Amino acid sequence: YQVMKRASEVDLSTVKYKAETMKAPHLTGLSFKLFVNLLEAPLIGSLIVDYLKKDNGMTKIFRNTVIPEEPMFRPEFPSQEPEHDVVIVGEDESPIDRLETALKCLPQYDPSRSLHADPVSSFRYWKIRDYAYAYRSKLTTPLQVAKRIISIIEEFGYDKPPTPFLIRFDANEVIKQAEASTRRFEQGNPISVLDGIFVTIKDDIDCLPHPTNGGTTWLHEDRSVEKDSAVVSKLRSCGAILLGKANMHELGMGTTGNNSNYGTTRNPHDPKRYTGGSSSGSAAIVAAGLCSAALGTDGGGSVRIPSALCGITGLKTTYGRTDMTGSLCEGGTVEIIGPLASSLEDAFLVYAAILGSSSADRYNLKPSPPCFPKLLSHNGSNAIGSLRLGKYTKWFNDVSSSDISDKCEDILKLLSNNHGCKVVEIVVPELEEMRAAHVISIGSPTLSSLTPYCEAGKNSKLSYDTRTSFAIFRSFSASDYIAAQCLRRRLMEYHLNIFKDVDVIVTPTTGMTAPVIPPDALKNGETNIQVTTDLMRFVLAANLLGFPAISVPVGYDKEGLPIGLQIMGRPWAEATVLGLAAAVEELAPVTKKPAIFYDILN
Amino acid sequence: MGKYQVMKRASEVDLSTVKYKAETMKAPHLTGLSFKLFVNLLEAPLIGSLIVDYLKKDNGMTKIFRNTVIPEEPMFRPEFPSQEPEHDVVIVGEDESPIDRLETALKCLPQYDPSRSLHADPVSSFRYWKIRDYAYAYRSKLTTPLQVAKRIISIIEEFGYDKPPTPFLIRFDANEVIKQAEASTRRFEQGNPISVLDGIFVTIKDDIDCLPHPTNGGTTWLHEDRSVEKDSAVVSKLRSCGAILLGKANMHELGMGTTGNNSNYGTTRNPHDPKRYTGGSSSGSAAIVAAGLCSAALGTDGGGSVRIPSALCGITGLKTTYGRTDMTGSLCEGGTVEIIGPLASSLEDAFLVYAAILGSSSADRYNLKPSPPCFPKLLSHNGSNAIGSLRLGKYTKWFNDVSSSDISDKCEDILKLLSNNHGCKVVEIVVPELEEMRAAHVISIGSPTLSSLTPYCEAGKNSKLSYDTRTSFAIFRSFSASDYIAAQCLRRRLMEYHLNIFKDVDVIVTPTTGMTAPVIPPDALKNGETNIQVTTDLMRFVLAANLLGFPAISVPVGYDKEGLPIGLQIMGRPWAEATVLGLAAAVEELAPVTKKPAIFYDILN
Ligand SMILES: *[P@](=O)(CCCCCCCC/C=C\C/C=C\C/C=C\CC)OC
Ligand SMILES: *[P@](=O)(CCCCCCCC/C=C\C/C=C\C/C=C\CC)OC
Repeated sequence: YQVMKRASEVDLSTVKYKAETMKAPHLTGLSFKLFVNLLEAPLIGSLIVDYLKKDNGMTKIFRNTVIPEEPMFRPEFPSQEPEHDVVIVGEDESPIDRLETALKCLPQYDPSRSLHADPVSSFRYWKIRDYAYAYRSKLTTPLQVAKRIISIIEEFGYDKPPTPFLIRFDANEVIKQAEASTRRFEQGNPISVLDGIFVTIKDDIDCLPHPTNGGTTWLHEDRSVEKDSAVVSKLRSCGAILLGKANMHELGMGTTGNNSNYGTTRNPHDPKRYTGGSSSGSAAIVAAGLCSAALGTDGGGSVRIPSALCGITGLKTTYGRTDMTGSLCEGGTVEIIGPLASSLEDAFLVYAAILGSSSADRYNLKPSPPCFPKLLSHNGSNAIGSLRLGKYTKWFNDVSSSDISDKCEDILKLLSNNHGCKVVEIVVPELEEMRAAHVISIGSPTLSSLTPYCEAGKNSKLSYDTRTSFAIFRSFSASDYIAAQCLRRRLMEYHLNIFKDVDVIVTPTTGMTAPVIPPDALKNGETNIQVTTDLMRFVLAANLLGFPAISVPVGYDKEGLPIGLQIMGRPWAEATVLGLAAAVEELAPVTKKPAIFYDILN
Repeated sequence: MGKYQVMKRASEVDLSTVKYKAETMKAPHLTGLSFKLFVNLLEAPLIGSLIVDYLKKDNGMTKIFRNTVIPEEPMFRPEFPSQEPEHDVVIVGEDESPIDRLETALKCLPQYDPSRSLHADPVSSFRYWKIRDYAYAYRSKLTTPLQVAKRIISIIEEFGYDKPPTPFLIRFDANEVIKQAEASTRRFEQGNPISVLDGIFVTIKDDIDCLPHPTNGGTTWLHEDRSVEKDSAVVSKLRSCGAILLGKANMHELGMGTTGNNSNYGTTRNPHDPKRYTGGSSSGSAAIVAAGLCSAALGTDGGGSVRIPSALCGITGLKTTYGRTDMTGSLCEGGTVEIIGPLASSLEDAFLVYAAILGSSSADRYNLKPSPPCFPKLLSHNGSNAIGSLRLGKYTKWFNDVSSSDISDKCEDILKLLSNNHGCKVVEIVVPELEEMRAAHVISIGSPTLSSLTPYCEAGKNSKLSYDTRTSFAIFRSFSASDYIAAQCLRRRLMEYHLNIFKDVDVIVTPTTGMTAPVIPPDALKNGETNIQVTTDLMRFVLAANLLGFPAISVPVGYDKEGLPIGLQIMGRPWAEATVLGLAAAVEELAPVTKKPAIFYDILN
């Protein structure tokens, strides 16, 4: 009849790894169009959605299970222990000041990796300090860099269909910012290290003068941008150059990057393969090397998923660490603003510039003061060696590719021998509940935000991929949301008891490499909940609970596709995750040059 | 303007622009057989949804939840900032035992007068027996708790107050009451009473766990699936003070009503007028106290279920701050509007029961971080005390929107009496977005209740509920997940409005209900009734304290034409129960309860 639960009294040796993959049809082209109309149809529409929910065990969890826990609507963290060997910085200091403290945590820059080098060395991306050193040594100017970037955008059509990196780009505004930045390097007063650095903002974050469409073709008609967002205003005050708005999966409803209105962004490592969603353009423009870093959102993996598939670094901050004022996902309970950079050094600098909780979340979440990891230290490995790396073996190997489970396993052995890390076995109970509780916790705010727009007639202007998801989200009742928040408390009490034994939780970022794009889906989208969910089977933990996580390249598989490793640490412990990730890049640096790559500084 | 989509703004509205939007609730009044078919239509597949969506479209709820962009981030649970410490109050630790707080609260009370219990002039007025009157008679050996228990049990059996059609209690065991009274009587003979509440009779609502009686919540099957095994937090504290748990009170089924109509156990009748309703959902708790059987009772208040019956029956009900009292061991735990509040015959009794049951849960202590409990110095501690230096907020349009000219003036008489006898300032205020508060409340209370019992109803137990509950559940299943998000966005708007009001005033005074005791239609006694118009009209003042968490209280302030009780509500700042209790104490001084109800039982003789 009904199933009974009790959270804080389960035996961890009793929890069995339940691996239920998602079951949904794979429709493209015309059959997708008719399927969307059947879902939006009156009577038959509700039957198809209730069938999909009961087939995937969601009705059994929300409606046929009594949960004794009280709802935890927003992530609630206890007072954490202070992390060891870190530099505390003020949370309300100017981003120009935090960039200087961060410059002290980085190892000393050596000029032998930019100007003069042996022409028989390996491949590496350009660090932010490589541009900063060249701007200050009068080797190049941000104006000449902007011209070379704009030259590539227009030569290859990366600002127009079918394969764009940016969906809102203005060359005249890029030159306007690079001129004022160049004249500050000539007068001898650069603002900070980020002065002259090109960054790309995702289309769901406000950034003047471009409007915020969120991947749609009509959001600027009902939601006009007034001022810069909290993260862009901080970046702009450091002298950064906003390149433009990035292509994304429509409204973040997808983990592939399919956009049937502007085009599907292609993976720089293989143009016939997806980039990963939803920050598709942000990840591709950084992997291609056009810009140094990019800002994106992550309410279900939209920062780490496209970072692992494209071979870059994506930082997912703690819930509330970065101010979300001025974006489409503000007010949610899983989303944050995270950077996507080519190397760890670049992502750390951007994190130092954009961090800072909002005035509201400061009084509700009570965050700890920000910390910068001392990435360089001649003393013994004080913190790196004394870390316990939690690992769920049955969850670690459940991947659709034997290459990514062993290439991550090689890094763990490399971490234990070259530093002394203890790999502790853990168990993550109720993994199917965390997926069901997450999908409703991400969709309900998104559907509510656009509900007055859809009922006014703008629902037909959405892609078939979004309308299919919104049809499922309308099935979630208010009682279903309450039960999901009660599940969020259970998953919280489990992970808190895990973080008392281990410091981080290492897992592969995705369960597969860069997937192939079916040629029929390029005409109007596709519904593939099986593959969309399969990409989130490792990142839903940090979103639903708010823990900070990161994605780092750890090598490549058989066909040369990037492999991503995830490191999720304690709340507010970005410095712990950043420092550990810095050692992972030291053991397995990015070496393969992607197919679509552009060298700027030359 | 309302053309395509509506657009809002919160912390930038002009309070001089806000105009009062009055009563709007429209719904059918169906009883008997027409009620049964209407329920079958609502539970019918296709036509059931169209009727609900019509009622949501007709009452303007769909335009609020679906056709209005709200520029606020959702506030799921009541968030309060740091409050200014209330003046002239006694601070007591939140960790002390309930017996220790009782001795501290006894110091705050004025000196007891034995000339009001044993020896008095036989030509005086009417007055309820206070808790200290029982404690005096027990300790002076004028009577024992065993003799008092035999007197109460004699009345319950003689008038069938534990049986249909008009019961006060739905779970009553006479053998258990004597068992608790025997142990209480010995402690007075041995000379070691536990506290002042030792020997006092209190009644627990049926949705609160209280051994050995099971918890049904007004239903007839909830004990089959939810069995109680230990006392609740509020009951275990009262039992540690020597209180006598009289039994589980009658209530509206699962708190889904504000009238007290229960077609499974009967409808409890108002002691002032048996042909009239008691007010819900704590119908039995308020009737057994107003009748003089027990000194106090425990009930819930998620939408006025403590204040509404207290005003209709002529007693005092204390709605504490959200999180102030532990709700562990009840059917409403984990909510966002409900609390456990006492219902007593006098302010002195409610203040003592509040001191014994208070105490935030270990989870709510960390998330809400409440200030330490404070007890008001009820005696004349200063002379021209802080009572006069209080600003009373009043919304004149909202104050007078009542379906009876008597309750609007009898409450206005108390305000003039407070200003002349103490010096209170009556500041005019405005409460913006009153219709949004009603919409955001009903979904915030209905969704967790429906989610609590969803596995039981889908297991076939949905047919065993009354038609009144199934009517509400048919509406509650219509609230989508996106509708709940927008409702919490409205909770933040009403919060920023009321917080800016508390920057100017200390409390907000309004009438408790917009009408006196309504008459029970003789057809509703068959299988309940659906009357959302009256069910909502009784909550038009008490929803602000539930959706936002502010403490409120309902105090009798006189009677109307036909001799029915009138209630006045005082809602204060968060965690400021002492401010609300102190001002309410002065109100009972200026207008005490003088009319004896029809059904009344003197216990001490
Ligand atoms: P990111 O953080 C991308 C994260 C993915 C969010 C979108 C997922 C929605 C899935 C679509 C439909 C629902 C899937 C399963 C529901 C249950 C049964 C239906 C098959 O973006 C910001
Ligand atoms: P208390 O704190 C009593 C509070 C009232 C709870 C039950 C009220 C439910 C109302 C019934 C139906 C819904 C009313 C309006 C919805 C909108 C349109 C429907 C016509 O109990 C603990």
